[PDB]
Amino acid sequence: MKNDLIRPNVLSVKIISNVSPEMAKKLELEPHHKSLGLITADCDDVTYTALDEATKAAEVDVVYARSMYAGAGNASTKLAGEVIGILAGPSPAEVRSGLNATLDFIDSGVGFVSANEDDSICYYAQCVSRTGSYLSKTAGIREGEALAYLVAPPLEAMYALDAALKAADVEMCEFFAPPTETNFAGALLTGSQSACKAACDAFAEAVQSVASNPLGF
Amino acid sequence: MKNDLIRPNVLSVKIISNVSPEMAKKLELEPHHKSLGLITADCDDVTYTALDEATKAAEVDVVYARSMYAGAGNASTKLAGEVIGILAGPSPAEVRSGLNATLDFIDSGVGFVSANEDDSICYYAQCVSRTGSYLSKTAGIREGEALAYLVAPPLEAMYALDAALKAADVEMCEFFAPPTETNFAGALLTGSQSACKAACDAFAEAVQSVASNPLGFLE
Amino acid sequence: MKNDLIRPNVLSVKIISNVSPEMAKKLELEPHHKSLGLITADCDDVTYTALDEATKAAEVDVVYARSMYAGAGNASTKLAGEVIGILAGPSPAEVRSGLNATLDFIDSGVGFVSANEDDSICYYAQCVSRTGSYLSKTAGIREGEALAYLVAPPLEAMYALDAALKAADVEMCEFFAPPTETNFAGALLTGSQSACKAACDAFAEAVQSVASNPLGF
Ligand SMILES: [Cl-]
Ligand code: NA
Repeated sequence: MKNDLIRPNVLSVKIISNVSPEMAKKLELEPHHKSLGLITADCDDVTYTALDEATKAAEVDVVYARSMYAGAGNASTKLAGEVIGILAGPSPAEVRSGLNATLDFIDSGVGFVSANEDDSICYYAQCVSRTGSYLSKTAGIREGEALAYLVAPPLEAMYALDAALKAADVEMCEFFAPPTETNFAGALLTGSQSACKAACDAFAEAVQSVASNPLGF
Repeated sequence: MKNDLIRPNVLSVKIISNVSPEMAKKLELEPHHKSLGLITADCDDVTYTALDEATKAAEVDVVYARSMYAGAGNASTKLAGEVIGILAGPSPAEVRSGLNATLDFIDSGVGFVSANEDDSICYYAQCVSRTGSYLSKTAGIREGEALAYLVAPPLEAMYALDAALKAADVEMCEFFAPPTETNFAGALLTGSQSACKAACDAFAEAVQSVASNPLGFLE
Repeated sequence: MKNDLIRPNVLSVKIISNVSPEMAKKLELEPHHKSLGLITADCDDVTYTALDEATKAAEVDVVYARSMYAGAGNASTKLAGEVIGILAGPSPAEVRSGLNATLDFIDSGVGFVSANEDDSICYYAQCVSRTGSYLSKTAGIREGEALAYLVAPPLEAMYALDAALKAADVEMCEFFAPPTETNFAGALLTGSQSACKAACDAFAEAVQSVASNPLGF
């Protein structure tokens, strides 16, 4: 139903101790990256937010983060979901600490939200109050600054991004042009925490507006 | 069955009367582009043709147009379909005129056509007599020149494209290498108006002949 | 069920005589290749192996080979499957021989292997004892050298590639970074035949270990 949280689910997690040099090379790891933490889940942008959160209190870097074509509902295998993320760290223990923070965040109540009665339209309107090292890098902002992380299906997202930019004192940092691999779209916008919150609220309202009257015209 | 029209459907439409400067920049709007029209539908190449037509009937430009991975039948949300298009214009009235022209074209009888009994093979063989500003730029030809707009699933398309090029005095302007995002293939071909139509007819017949005998010499 | 072969299927085959100059140019055909053989199937990496085998038994080159977004299970038309391949040869006779050799290999008992009861996790761990001209070119090795052709879903593949590289005297030749169009991943590894075999065995065991305990870390 409208405003229901879509629960995100972790599907697989593994640690690699002593990654092989060939893989370190293809993954373009830094010399001090000895261990990898691998994770897949059925919701990509939640997982991206969670990996970024893990970087704040552990010595891990997000070295790989990709979404699957056509999303988790079209996955052909059980563990592919719609995202793969890889953390790299100095040891299996520090990687485990990052993975633990990732899982905790994924289960913290964050998630996409339904915009209508049968949950056939959903969006992500997440106020990242202080970025870690991953989203700060991708958005081009300093670690510790705020983002609105806004995602919705393509038309909803273009419409609602415009609404969010008009409603709030925020800047466009990164545009997820439609389609992403999952056939969504959105952006990372930056500003103060209150401005990012105002952008999240406006984005959510606008997606719901489209959902209620898609063909108004 | 064979030759049945696959009806295209519009799923959502919206106008933005005056776009935020931030979005105007990311969408690379022209300075006089104040307003946007957004549309999604369940058939990408028909929508691209329709948007091109809108640039002829109203003072609008196609500023964004992309297809969705694995097509409308695999859409995970209600309005994603398999295409998003964005028209930009000087005011909401011109954008509204462009969107109306787009919707009119989509319901005009143009569409993909079935090639077999259960409609599991389909193709597009559309002769654009006079391109607007969108398909001309996509093909690299002058606005107003003609196009054969040919799309089919990968093997059918490669076979039928080769057949069309032999059948008519046309040149390949843009190759849609398999897979497109929707797992189709095809091309935009140009030439005189009669040659583009001759190519369309040849493309259609060639797709049909594969569809009628998918394993070729293996029976 | 676990260790079942997943049967691959050919969906469409067609021969062209005297390809158009325009299509010959776009496919970068050799001047004397006047004939094309088109094939589609529902399993991409098996078909890529089969096309490479065809180049050993007939005077054909692989000139096109691509996978479809989201795999055969999500195909929207009857003949798209998840792969298109194109063989080129001097005449329909050579192309016909190559297509027959491709079909015979696809029907030879090669295939992805199931890792669980409902065949919702599967992997490919194929030792190519003697490459043809297609996979040797893709891997950057001399024609006739051996390959381990290793494919699995994204997390399984990264984990199991690391296991394969550690288990045998092999080098990574080509990395299929997740996602491929079909939302798989893997690599081509080379070495001696026994080392490629050792890599395949290690890859298969590692994929199975993830399938048996996906969330244990
Ligand atoms: Cl044939
Ligand atoms: Na599907």
